[PDB]
Amino acid sequence: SGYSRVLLKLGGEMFGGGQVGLDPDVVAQVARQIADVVRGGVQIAVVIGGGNFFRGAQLQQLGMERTRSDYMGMLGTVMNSLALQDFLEKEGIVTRVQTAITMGQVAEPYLPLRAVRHLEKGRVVIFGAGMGLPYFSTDTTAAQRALEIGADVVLMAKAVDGVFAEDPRAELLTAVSHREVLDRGLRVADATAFSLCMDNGMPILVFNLLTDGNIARAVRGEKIGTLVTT
Amino acid sequence: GYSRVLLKLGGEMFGGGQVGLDPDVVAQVARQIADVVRGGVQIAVVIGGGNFFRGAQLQQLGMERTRSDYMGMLGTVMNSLALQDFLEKEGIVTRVQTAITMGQVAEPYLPLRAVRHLEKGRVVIFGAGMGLPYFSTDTTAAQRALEIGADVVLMAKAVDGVFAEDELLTAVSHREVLDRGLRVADATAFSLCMDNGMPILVFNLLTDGNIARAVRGEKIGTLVTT
Amino acid sequence: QLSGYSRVLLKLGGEMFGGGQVGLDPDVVAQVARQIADVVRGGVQIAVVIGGGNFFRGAQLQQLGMERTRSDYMGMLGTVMNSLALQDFLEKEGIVTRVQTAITMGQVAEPYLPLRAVRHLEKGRVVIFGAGMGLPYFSTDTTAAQRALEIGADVVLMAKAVDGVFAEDPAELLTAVSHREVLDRGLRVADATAFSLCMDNGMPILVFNLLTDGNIARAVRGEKIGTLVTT
Amino acid sequence: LSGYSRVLLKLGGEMFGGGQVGLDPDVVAQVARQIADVVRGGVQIAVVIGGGNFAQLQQLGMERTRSDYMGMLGTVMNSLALQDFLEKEGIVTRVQTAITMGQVAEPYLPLRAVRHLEKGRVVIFGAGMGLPYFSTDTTAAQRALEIGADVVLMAKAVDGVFAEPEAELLTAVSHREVLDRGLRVADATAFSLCMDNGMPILVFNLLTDGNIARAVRGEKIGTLVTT
Amino acid sequence: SGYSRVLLKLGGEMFGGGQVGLDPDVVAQVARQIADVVRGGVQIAVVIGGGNFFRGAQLQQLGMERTRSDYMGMLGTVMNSLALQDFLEKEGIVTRVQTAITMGQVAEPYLPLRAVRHLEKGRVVIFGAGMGLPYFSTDTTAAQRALEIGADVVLMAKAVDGVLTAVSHREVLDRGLRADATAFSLCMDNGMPILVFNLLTDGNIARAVRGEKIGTLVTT
Amino acid sequence: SGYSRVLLKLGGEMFGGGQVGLDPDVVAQVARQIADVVRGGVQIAVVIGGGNFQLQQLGMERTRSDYMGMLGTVMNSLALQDFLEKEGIVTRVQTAITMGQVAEPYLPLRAVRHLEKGRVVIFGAGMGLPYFSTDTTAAQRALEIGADVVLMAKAVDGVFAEDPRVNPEAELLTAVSHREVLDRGLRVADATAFSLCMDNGMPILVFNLLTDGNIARAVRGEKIGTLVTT
Ligand SMILES: Nc1nc2c(ncn2[C@@H]2O[C@H](COP(=O)(O)OP(=O)(O)OP(=O)(O)O)[C@@H](O)[C@H]2O)c(=O)[nH]1
Ligand SMILES: Nc1nc2c(ncn2[C@@H]2O[C@H](COP(=O)(O)OP(=O)(O)OP(=O)(O)O)[C@@H](O)[C@H]2O)c(=O)[nH]1
Ligand SMILES: Nc1nc2c(ncn2[C@@H]2O[C@H](COP(=O)(O)OP(=O)(O)OP(=O)(O)O)[C@@H](O)[C@H]2O)c(=O)[nH]1
Ligand SMILES: Nc1nc2c(ncn2[C@@H]2O[C@H](COP(=O)(O)OP(=O)(O)OP(=O)(O)O)[C@@H](O)[C@H]2O)c(=O)[nH]1
Ligand SMILES: Nc1nc2c(ncn2[C@@H]2O[C@H](COP(=O)(O)OP(=O)(O)OP(=O)(O)O)[C@@H](O)[C@H]2O)c(=O)[nH]1
Ligand SMILES: Nc1nc2c(ncn2[C@@H]2O[C@H](COP(=O)(O)OP(=O)(O)OP(=O)(O)O)[C@@H](O)[C@H]2O)c(=O)[nH]1
Ligand SMILES: O=c1ccn([C@@H]2O[C@H](COP(=O)(O)OP(=O)(O)O)[C@@H](O)[C@H]2O)c(=O)[nH]1
Repeated sequence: SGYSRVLLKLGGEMFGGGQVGLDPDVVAQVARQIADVVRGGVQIAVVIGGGNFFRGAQLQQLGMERTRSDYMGMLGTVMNSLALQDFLEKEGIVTRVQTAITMGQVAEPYLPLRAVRHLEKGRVVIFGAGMGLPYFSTDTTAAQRALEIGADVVLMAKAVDGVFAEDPRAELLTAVSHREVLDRGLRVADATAFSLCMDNGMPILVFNLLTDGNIARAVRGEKIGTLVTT
Repeated sequence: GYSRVLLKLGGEMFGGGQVGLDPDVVAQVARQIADVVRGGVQIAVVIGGGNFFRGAQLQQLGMERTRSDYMGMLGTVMNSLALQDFLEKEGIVTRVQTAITMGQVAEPYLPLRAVRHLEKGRVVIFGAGMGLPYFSTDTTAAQRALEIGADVVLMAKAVDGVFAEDELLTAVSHREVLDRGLRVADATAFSLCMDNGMPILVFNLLTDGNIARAVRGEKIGTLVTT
Repeated sequence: QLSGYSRVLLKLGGEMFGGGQVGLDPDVVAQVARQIADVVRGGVQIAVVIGGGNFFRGAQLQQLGMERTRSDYMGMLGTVMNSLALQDFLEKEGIVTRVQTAITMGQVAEPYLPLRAVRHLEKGRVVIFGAGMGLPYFSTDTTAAQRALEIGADVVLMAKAVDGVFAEDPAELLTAVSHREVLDRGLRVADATAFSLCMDNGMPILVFNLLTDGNIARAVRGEKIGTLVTT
Repeated sequence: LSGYSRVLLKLGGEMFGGGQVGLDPDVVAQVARQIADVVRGGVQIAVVIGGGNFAQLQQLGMERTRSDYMGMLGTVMNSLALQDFLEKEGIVTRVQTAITMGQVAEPYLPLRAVRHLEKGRVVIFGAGMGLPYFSTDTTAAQRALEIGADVVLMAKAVDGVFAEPEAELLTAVSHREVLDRGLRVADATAFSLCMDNGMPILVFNLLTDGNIARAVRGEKIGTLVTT
Repeated sequence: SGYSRVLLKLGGEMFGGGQVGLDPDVVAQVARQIADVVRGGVQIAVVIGGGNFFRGAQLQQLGMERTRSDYMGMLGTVMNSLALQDFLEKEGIVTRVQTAITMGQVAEPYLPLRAVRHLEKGRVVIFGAGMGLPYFSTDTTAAQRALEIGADVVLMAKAVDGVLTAVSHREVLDRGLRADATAFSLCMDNGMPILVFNLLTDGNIARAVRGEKIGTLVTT
Repeated sequence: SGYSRVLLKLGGEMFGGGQVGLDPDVVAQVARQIADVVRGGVQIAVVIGGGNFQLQQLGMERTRSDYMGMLGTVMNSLALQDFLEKEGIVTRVQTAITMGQVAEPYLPLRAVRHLEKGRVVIFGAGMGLPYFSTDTTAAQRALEIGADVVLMAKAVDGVFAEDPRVNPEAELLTAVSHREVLDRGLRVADATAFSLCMDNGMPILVFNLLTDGNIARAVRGEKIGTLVTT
């Protein structure tokens, strides 16, 4: 008894897989995994970060205002999205990109009602350029997009396949509540992103995506990673 | 003293409420923002839109949350346009920037523009929230305050401050508000402020001179710093 | 060739929305949604223009000291409040409804694209034209006229608080008059500018009381109630 | 002499080609020179042109709506032509269009339009009001009101409005009177707009050079409809 | 052979006669020709010039900025586009008008991905307002749009039958044969074919789209 | 006989130095060179390429690849803007693709206005059209603003008289005509961009920005690089 639609959050750093820019192998793994989800019947939107595109940084510890570096990140996210679109399309998966800041020529504008329409036709929707606002993390973009599209859950792709009870200098939980996560003293996401989720009862699912087969199992409701709930 | 502030108000303040828009309150409020400005302070303002909803009928009655949100955002703009007029009448040059671009109605959201407006000695009213549902006016206020590099978020309430808990407190840390166990603002709004170290001063605007009291550094309503 | 009107611009006043008072009384809105729904189900095409008196004219605020242009936009914003409310209710009636705003408000609704509004109509969806025409110094009645024109409406339906146009300010109720006859028998106020626009393009106007349940349906049916203004 | 701080001049598009299709460079230079007379006299001036110089199309099929958009685009071409000729006469001019058209011209923004007028620039408003079924007359009205104009100058081809042998030209008439039988100074919509707002209209003969400058000083020119 | 999809470039200077303005007997006759091409199952995009609304080059001679001229031309091309659209719709051909300068409800934004979608639905697409940029000819707009919609050939409508029946891109450079230089380079660098043919002689469009030996082909 | 306003073209590759992304040494160096020119009273607009962020040789469709590049050029612009500003120079970025908060709309008349106030204008996002080089974007914008010259930064300080693959021991030019460039196979810019310039009498000056003082020499009218004039 799993999920009908989900929002998947990838960090920008993932796409470069250390180092800077795009490792087209990594992005291939991800497209392939996202396809398994589509074919499994489930509807998926993706929110990607933009970290892979500066050293770094470097830019900030080095002069740049947060405001400007956030806009650079947003532009990064949109490069990430177009690359992913392309790998998904060669995978047979029809994909659309909507950008928070409207970039007429490059992609579609952010219109959640049209996005839902896309999902309902078995298209992946990718959400680029965050929320178009400095001071919000990708996590927070993820939470809010999951809400707008009415996602059943926000799938958080980490490198750790769950959430450890206490730092291991230890077993990772399978399922904890929102209050438990906050109430001494864990860290699933950025606090702001977590607040949005908590105040709206959005389930978060922390898991490793690059472990082949994870996401298709996750979306079947198959107890992988750590499910935050209430 | 505070050099530049974000003043936040719930839409219901503009109701003197009562529902809708009371002009003597808008007048009163523009009169006092006018004093703060003539004093040399820079002021960005953020108003909610709650005063145009009868309590919460249609939200209850079955409106999509997203559609309520947008109705509220339209509310904010109606309040913004109103305040603009009463300030201009008060002699003070006022711009309205909307998160939702509404061509002729107001300027678009341009943070660098807004700062340049402020340093030219104008008021900037930020309207339509952030154009994004599932976010409150307090969150709009926080983000806007961070963008424009404001010293504090002033939260004009119809209460003297923050208590514990209906014993009005006077100074607390951000950390201290979480651990037990207060409500200064929206959960999501508070986090944004805290994750960035942004001060928040909660005071009663209903007693005259309180905004002036607040900005010039007088103590106080409840200040929250970390 | 079918009977009554095929597509129709329904002009609804904002005060009637309303109460009563400032803002929105959902019972009124819900009642109006249901009547519109019945008419739509039978395959009449309806586009709606809503007023803003429950929030602001005008016009009004100009007198009060406020800047006219600013005040007009507040009124137009008020009409988008109403437009979203009516949308929510029509939906709950099982009627697909689209709001097009004259002032693009990206996230909030669709832009004003009239050829697309007509496509909506052809698919059996109601379209609510909000934000007026987006042009200060104009009223919603003129919006109603203009929009009727763009979408090739058969008639403007003026749903007022009284049952038609009377000969002289109050009887009698005139069932049928000319656009010209209105200025000849000086039968203000249906809004001169809005009226002139309909007169210059031979756009029929039916003025009728919406407060009597079932009256919209009668209007649409080519049934003789209120006042039909032609030309 | 009374006279006007700020005015809106309305021109029919057909005049610009007069009377061949497209643009007559003499006529446009003649119009520019009169407008420069107005800015020389220290009066602020906004202009609204029609687009008829570029509806037999309706005759053989075309939707009125689509024909109207065609005209709207014509008005912008006319606006651009007049701007150019004004710039030659040393007059700084901006064009704002009702429908935003990006790099071709400024968006329509009344408060910025008056900021230009205050700086002594000419503003030209194009693309009607961006909506079919409205006349150029009506656009002129609506724009005049938005920019807080003192009058709408209707450039016309006759000296004004008569009671006609030879008889008297009407120097000054009330709105109520024009209406109360039975003259057209603008179309009913345009005229209605002005009357509900107390907006004067001055119908005059642009063809005689010196006239608009005489009008704006407050000299007795043409037919003033007050108000 | 055939062409599955083709971009047809029309000089504005033919929608008038010219004389100056719009000649409906010429626009209607062009709609007619395009309608056959559509009915016969080909997908076609149109790029139109704006020169029929100018009086010689009177304005440019009198000191008009190119910038401002080119902008006048663009608005010209939108005028022609809407005329053609109208005449095509009267022929039962569903037609959409995309403008490089976005123009609200006058016509659609330039969005080549939906252009291709309109095409796939049988619709005709007319591109107006050039590329929304001065210093670029109609030929260049023709080339680029041809490239963006993945067209098979640029059909260059002319008053002369061709240039000669078939050549390469380099041969044209070598010999010195005459489209606009900058336009031609865009096509050469992407191997885009160009068919210069005489739109005037009737039925000549329906010939080209069936791969028939007509005019001049600049396939490399 | 110096120049009053100039359009400086900068290759993306430049900014990488010569790895992926942004080297804040290379950009600081470029910023100062430009700051020397502005302080001098000369007016300068800048057009930046996007290479620093091969993939089309991986299936990526041309159109989409071009947009990747354009997005890169906006990143570069914002980076240069940050360095110019900290060099004391007020600078505005205009993007061919409209990006709300990120930069300005492309609006040349407004750009000229910025140049007259002694501000630098950086033109980002190419011309928002696929199938068009950076050189072409520079040629077009140069003409839009009424530039005197396109300044064309290359690490080789000139144009060879013959292709070095035909004559290994060529040999730099100092001055040539546009025709002289055309007949032959001289190598100034790509074909499309050179046509724009030649047909409009736009001079192009090829020179090496990275040796200090070189741009200052160029704008003053000193004999520097290769100058193509008709
Ligand atoms: N609705 C709307 N109004 C605008 C916009 N941009 C400028 N304005 C208005 O234009 C008017 C004049 O201001 P600007 O032209 O921007 O010039 P400024 O930066 O304010 O400086 P000044 O020249 O002293 O006026 C003001 O009333 C602004 O509100 C806009 O994008 N939308
Ligand atoms: N993203 C974006 N930023 C803008 C836009 N317009 C102005 N800005 C920014 O706003 C800030 C202040 O500029 P303005 O108040 O608009 O006036 P300005 O033209 O930049 O400066 P002056 O002409 O001297 O008054 C600048 O730092 C600009 O970067 C815009 O349309 N988009
Ligand atoms: N807020 C807003 N919503 C829009 C806008 N454009 C489309 N939508 C919404 O997107 C949803 C999906 O429909 P669309 O993608 O517009 O196309 P459609 O023709 O209405 O739907 P189909 O019948 O599938 O063709 C509808 O609810 C529209 O109202 C817009 O510009 N703003
Ligand atoms: N195409 C187009 N041009 C614009 C737009 N906004 C401004 N411009 C042009 O830019 C040039 C310079 O004007 P601005 O930078 O806006 O400032 P300004 O109005 O000249 O104000 P001051 O120079 O301080 O008097 C003028 O030629 C304007 O017409 C626009 O939105 N579109
Ligand atoms: N001017 C302008 N017209 C538009 C725009 N979008 C759509 N239209 C018009 O609206 C009508 C198309 O309706 P759509 O529903 O969007 O067309 P579609 O993609 O085939 O889907 P359906 O018509 O719903 O079956 C046509 O007349 C279009 O020309 C726009 O952005 N600008
Ligand atoms: N760049 C860009 N592409 C767009 C935009 N809107 C639609 N498209 C593209 O146009 C192509 C066809 O889209 P549409 O014409 O809207 O059709 P659709 O919405 O996908 O849905 P159907 O045609 O009903 O199946 C897609 O590849 C879209 O990405 C836009 O705003 N910007
Ligand atoms: O095109 C329009 C449409 C309406 N409005 C404003 O919106 C207000 C409310 O509309 P209206 O007066 O028609 O409301 P109603 O009388 O129908 O309740 C008007 O008073 C105007 O101020 C406007 O300025 N232009």
